[PDB]
Amino acid sequence: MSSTQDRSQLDPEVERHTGVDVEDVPSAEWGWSHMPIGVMHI
Amino acid sequence: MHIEARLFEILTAFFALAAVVYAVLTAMFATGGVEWAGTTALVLTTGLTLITGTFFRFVARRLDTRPEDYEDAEISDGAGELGFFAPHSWWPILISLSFSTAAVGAALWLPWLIAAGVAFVITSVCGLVFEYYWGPEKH
Amino acid sequence: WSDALALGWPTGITPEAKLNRELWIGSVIASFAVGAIVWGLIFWTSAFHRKKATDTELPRQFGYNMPLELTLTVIPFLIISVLFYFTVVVQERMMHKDPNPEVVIDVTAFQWNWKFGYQKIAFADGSFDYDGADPERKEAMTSRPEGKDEHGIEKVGPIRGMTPEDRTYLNFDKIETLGTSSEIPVLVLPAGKRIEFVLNSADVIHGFWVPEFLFKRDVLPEPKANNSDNVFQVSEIQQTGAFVGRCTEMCGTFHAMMNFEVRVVEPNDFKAYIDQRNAGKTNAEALAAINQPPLAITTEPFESRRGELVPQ
Amino acid sequence: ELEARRPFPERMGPKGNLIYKLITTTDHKLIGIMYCVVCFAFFLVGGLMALFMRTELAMPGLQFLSNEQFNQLFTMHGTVMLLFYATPIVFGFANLVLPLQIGAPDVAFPRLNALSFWLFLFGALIAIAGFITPGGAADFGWTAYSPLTDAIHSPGAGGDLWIMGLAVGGLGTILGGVNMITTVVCMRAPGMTMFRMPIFTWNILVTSILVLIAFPILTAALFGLAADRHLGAHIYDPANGGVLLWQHLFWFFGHPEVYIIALPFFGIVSEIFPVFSRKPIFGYTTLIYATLAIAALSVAVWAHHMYATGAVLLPFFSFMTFLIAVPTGIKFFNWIGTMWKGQLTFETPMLFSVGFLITFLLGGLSGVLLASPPLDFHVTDSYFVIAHFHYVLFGTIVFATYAGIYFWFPKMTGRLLDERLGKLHFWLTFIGFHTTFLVQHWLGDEGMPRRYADYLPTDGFTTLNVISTVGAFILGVSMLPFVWNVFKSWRYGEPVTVDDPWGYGNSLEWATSCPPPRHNFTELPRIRSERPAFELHYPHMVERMRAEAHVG
Amino acid sequence: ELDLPYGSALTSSGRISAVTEPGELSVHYPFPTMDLVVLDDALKYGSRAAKARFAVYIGPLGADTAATAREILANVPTPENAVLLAVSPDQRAIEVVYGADVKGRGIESAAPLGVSAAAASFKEGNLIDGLISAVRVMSAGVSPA
Amino acid sequence: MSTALTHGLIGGVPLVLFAVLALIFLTRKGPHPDTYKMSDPWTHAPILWAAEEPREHGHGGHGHDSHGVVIGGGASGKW
Amino acid sequence: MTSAVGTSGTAITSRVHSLNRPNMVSVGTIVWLSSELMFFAGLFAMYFTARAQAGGAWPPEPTELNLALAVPVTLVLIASSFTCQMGVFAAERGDVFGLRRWYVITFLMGLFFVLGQGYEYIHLVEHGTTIPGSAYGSVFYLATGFHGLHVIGGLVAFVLLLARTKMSKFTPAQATAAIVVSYYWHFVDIVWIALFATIYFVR
Ligand code: HEA
Ligand code: HEA
Ligand SMILES: CCCCCCCC/C=C\CCCCCCCC(=O)OC[C@H](COP(=O)(O)OCCN)OC(=O)CCCCCCCCCCCCCCC
Ligand SMILES: [Cu+2]
Ligand SMILES: [Cu+2]
Ligand SMILES: [Cu+2]
Repeated sequence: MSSTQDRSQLDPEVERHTGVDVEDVPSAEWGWSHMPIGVMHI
Repeated sequence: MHIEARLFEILTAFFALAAVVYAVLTAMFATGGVEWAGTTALVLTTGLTLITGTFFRFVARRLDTRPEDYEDAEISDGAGELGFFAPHSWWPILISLSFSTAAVGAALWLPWLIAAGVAFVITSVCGLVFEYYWGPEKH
Repeated sequence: WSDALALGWPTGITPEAKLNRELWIGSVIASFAVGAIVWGLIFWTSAFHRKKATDTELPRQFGYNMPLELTLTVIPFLIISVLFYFTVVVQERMMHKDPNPEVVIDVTAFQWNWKFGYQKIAFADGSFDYDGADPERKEAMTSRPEGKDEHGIEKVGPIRGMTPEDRTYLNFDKIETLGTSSEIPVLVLPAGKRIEFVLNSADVIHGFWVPEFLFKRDVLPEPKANNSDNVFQVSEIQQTGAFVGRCTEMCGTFHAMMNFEVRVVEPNDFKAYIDQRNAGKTNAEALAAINQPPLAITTEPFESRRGELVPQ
Repeated sequence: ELEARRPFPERMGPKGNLIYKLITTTDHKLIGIMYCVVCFAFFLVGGLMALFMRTELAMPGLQFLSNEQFNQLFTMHGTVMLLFYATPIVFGFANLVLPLQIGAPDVAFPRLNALSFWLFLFGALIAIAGFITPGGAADFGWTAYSPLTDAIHSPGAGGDLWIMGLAVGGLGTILGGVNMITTVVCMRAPGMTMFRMPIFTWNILVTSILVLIAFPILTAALFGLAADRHLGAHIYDPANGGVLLWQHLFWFFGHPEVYIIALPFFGIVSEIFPVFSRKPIFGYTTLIYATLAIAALSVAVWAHHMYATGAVLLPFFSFMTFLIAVPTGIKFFNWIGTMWKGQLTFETPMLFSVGFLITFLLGGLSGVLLASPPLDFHVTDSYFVIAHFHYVLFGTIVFATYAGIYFWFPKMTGRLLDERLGKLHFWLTFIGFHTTFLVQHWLGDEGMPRRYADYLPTDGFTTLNVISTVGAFILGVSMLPFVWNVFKSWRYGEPVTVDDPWGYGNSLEWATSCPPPRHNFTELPRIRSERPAFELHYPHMVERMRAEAHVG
Repeated sequence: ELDLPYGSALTSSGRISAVTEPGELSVHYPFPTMDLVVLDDALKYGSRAAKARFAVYIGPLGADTAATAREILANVPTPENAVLLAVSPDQRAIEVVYGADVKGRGIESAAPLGVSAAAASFKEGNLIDGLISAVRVMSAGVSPA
Repeated sequence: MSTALTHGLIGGVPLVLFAVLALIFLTRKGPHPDTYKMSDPWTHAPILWAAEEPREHGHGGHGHDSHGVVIGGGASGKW
Repeated sequence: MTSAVGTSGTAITSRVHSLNRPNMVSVGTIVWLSSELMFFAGLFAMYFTARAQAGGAWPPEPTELNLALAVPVTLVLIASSFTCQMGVFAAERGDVFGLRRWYVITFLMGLFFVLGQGYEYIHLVEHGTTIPGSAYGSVFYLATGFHGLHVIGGLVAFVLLLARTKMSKFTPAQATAAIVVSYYWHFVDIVWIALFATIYFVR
């Protein structure tokens, strides 16, 4: 119990609405989280 | 732990008999007397089983019958606080890698790599052992 | 029927080989009887399918049959004890160690070929005033008065005061039938006589096995120091002709290229061969002189080339 | 009055939910899965080495292999299959179900068994890594006899990597033995007495003791060899008892090694017969004594692999070699008794389990033939011995392990392996196996010593070798149905929403959700007999299992 | 109260541990595994956009179809934002029900579209394909809360 | 002996046996129930399927309570 | 985080309550020591085979065992075992600092044993006998130096356990850790007694 729950306001800016989702990558909103599969295929 | 001790007691009896008969029938009826390899191996596996069985017997006499060792024991009897079992840990793989480094250093006779692998083994074993005792950072 | 039931065991050429083959036939008969009954049990309990007529009623659920367990743990002991008694009586004639061998062959096996010395020959009928040489058994005692240090060490040697590079255990003889990589060695032995083999290895363990002797031994580097009874005897060799022999323990890379021959010839042929070898001649020359093919007829010294696809 | 379940269970899982577990997993169930997957990878890698040997040996010439390349193949094939597939997978199965089968949540030291797996994996890799070196892997045989392994003979680095790779892998096996033996002794269900824990857990327990007795000797011997190779320590100098010292040291480990490889899968086979025969394991108390006797005898009958050396007390080891065959006979008869008068249903676990009986017996029957020194003389170090221990190993640690995999795939994945593909895999394996090795008895009976890279066309038994190669490639393709079955059944395939996909299960591992909850249980039944799960699922049988028991 | 006809027992806790004879299966769903997987994939990630739990009820829904649809939607874990499409081929009937939270997000406008998508495929003779198509159309219609 | 013959044998006998065994076994009716034909009546028990798509507050069952069905829509159709 | 979901003072506790049930760590360490006994069995087999194959004069002429130095180190190892047992007695109690004192002096005396073994090693080496120099020298060095490596590992375990006692509150788990370390040290001294009787007295 010698710990304090953290809370953070990260300045956001693509709107992560076409791509990866928190269900697939839990921290999608926290950073670059998805590379187009076309990039990996090519 | 009566049966647990008795298993090793039986193994010790058999291995002692095997060592004695091997030693006798090799001291006589062999090309060069006692073999001194099979004899020693049999004697010290008798010692293996003897040590384990003696400890188990000490424990059995020191312990009252557990639910595990007690026929006709209900689950609620043993229900209670089980002890600490280590959750997830990534120190075992580091220990294995350090020992592998030391092993390749021994195979390819590289004393520098042997020293590095031994240092890494010390570090990784220290990490594993201290994993659940390292206190919080004091700043 | 015996040949087929022997599972590809060559018909022996020695009394020991014949006796071993008979024991093998008996043991295989016993093993096949046991296997037949057990396979019958398995294929008969495979008739206990889950019959659709089986209603909501589980099987007899018995387990735990003490008398049956006792019977089936008594009978295997009887079977294996009979087999052990037969094994012991056959083993007794594995090395009779007759102190009067009729011909002694010093078989020294080095890395990837053989050499045969003809240590001694003493025919019972009376012949062959022959003997081994042994002037060349020279030791390698590293008993220098002083080593690197100034004094005190006076090192004698690592092992029993000698050096591992000793080779004194090896024995050498006047007539050496050394086998070259391109010439398969052909140890020639008289038929009908008792042949002792004194077995040794120059470098590494390997195994002298004449498949038609129905017997192999492991030529070790220092059998006497390893408590190994390298020397072993054969009471007789009835059939004449060339018999292949092979290496049957790991020698190195060319472990499969150590094949040799044990050509059994008549006693008069052996007389002529040994006389012609005492006279300056090679093994092939002596064989040709006694009118027998010089080169190993059961095997060839096959290609020294590493393989087929190597560009010559 | 109805549940909202997904149309199909989750196939694979979210991105990045597994990689970090493998690194940090302290769960025996996942570690056992890692063992099984990795062990099978070494089976395929080690098995591929035999196909190269098979292709080369199909014809008298040296078509594509060299003498030393072939020599490295059976060294590493024998090494990989035994020490990197057969011995590491007993603790793979132990970690898989042994805590489940005793009611425990985890193993005694679960960070230690994680270390054991990684010691196995990395130790195995450095041994196989002798191949990438220019010289090659260890050229000497798997037995690695003394003078041939000295620095003078086989001086390459691959031989050394092999020695140390076994030392690293050996430690993991020793530590794994400490967990299983400590887990059984200490961690057990509140009602599971030592004489009521399943036969497989008992078999692993005694196997662990054999591991502790045997493997440390190997590590001592390997270091002695490594000291001899790197320091000229004269430890195995032939002028000493070196040649017979190593054989005494190695086989004292070796023969227990071939029994720690055997006893665990006797338990697996013993776990599968009662569930599919719908009756108790015939003679439970006898099997545990038989297992105990085998382990006790295996230690003192080590030298029957050294009959040809002519340097051992020949009668002594033969007698105990005939004495250790009797307990294995009792075990074999008990398995038939379990099958006797039972409602047998030959699903893919029984199919493999019965195959073990057929293949093991013939290999076993040849085993006693080898126990006779006079017969062992001619047949020693020949392909008859190669045929012996393959009918016994493959029977014991391929047929049984596959039976264990097929039997316990639902209990670790929640999915059922396809029965049709399993039957195809078995018969390909069964037909393939008997083809490759049955003729090898005749092959070696007539003169053909093993570890022969090439043979003359004039030498007979050229037709047998091709027949053997045909069988091995039937075995080669037999692993395709299995890998396909597992590949398309791990993520797809008939899900099991119930305990005991094979009804009438025992051993208390069938008393929990087929994918077991972390810590193995949400419900521990009242353990009364050797069949807790059966007692739970069929309470009406509880009285009958006591009444009909004694009659036998 | 009675457990399954054979081999299923109530454990010390609530969970019932069941068994099946070795040959047979557990789910017994009368659909191919692959199109079951397809419908599961739809329900799972083709609905993540909707952020409302999509459910499919193939069972019969008799008497007043609408009301039975309501009280089977009640069984969805969170009916507040849930979309239950129920088809009874015993009655050739389709009924879609929505939770209070999933309302005004295009769900009401997507109901005829989803029902028509289901109906076309059903009259074509493909229950699972029709369910998948209806789920896809409805999930496209719904917007995240 | 007949290098080509031996190669063809070792390469083909496994393939022929595999094909035969696959025909014998893989062509057997599986345990999976046959697809439900629309014409036949619905004999299977009622099936309710759910996405498990969202996060359901706390994982533990207790505390969820029963807020209510709160039905907020409807539809109908007859194929 | 009201107080704790797990009502335990220590994040790390015994693996099972040792008062009623076996100490799991003790069981494991005892089994592992029983295995190390077989490791030393292999070493003993090597030594005894070399002794048997020696031609009467088992220690070659160049080698001369310095029993005058080998007896003090053996007595020091016995004393190390005794003081380690005293440290165990402290560990059974909550005597953190008593355990630390006993184990520190145990470590010091084990280090003295290692240094004395090294001194005898260099003395023997300069007096001819070396691993490549003789079969006796090689078997003796193999056995005694593998025991020395085990003693070094024991010293490492001692210092590691002391560091662990320095970083967390003493608990039954940590007392058990001390107990198993003491088991290892006792096994090491017992195998040393065996090796001493075999090398220096039996010869
Ligand atoms: C799982 C592995 C396994 C198992 C169970 C066995 C079991 C046995 N082995 Fe095995 N053996 C090996 C693996 C195994 N072996 C290996 C890997 C080698 C290496 C080859 C080498 O390097 O030399 C080897 C080598 C080997 C040799 C040396 C061959 C040689 O080098 O020339 C010999 C005997 O000489 C032998 C004997 C036996 C015997 C008597 C049994 C028996 O204990 C059990 C099997 C026999 C039975 C008979 C069981 C069936 C019994 C009944 C059905 C009861 C009724 C029947 C009778 C009473 C006959 N084995
Ligand atoms: C577990 C132990 C085990 C197993 C399973 C096997 C399996 C097989 N063994 Fe085994 N074998 C031994 C242990 C084992 N062997 C031992 C211990 C020796 C003695 C070694 C010595 O004396 O030094 C030996 C010796 C031995 C020899 C004698 C070598 C010689 O002396 O020259 C031969 C010859 O054919 C042989 C053949 C086979 C075959 C054909 C199989 C088959 O059953 C194997 C099945 C094959 C596969 C499963 C491969 C198919 C898969 C693929 C082709 C896919 C590859 C994919 C990847 C690599 C990713 N073995
Ligand atoms: C496996 C290790 C490798 C194989 C196994 C080795 C086991 C040995 C164990 C302990 C030995 C310690 C005592 C050694 C000291 C005894 C004296 C002596 O040895 O004699 C002097 C010689 C020179 O002799 P010289 O040239 O003829 O010149 C004479 C001058 N007149 O030094 C030497 O070679 C000795 C050097 C040996 C160093 C060994 C270090 C081992 C550390 C390995 C770490 C763990 C590896 C893990 C592997 C998985
Ligand atoms: Cu050879
Ligand atoms: Cu040779
Ligand atoms: Cu054996």
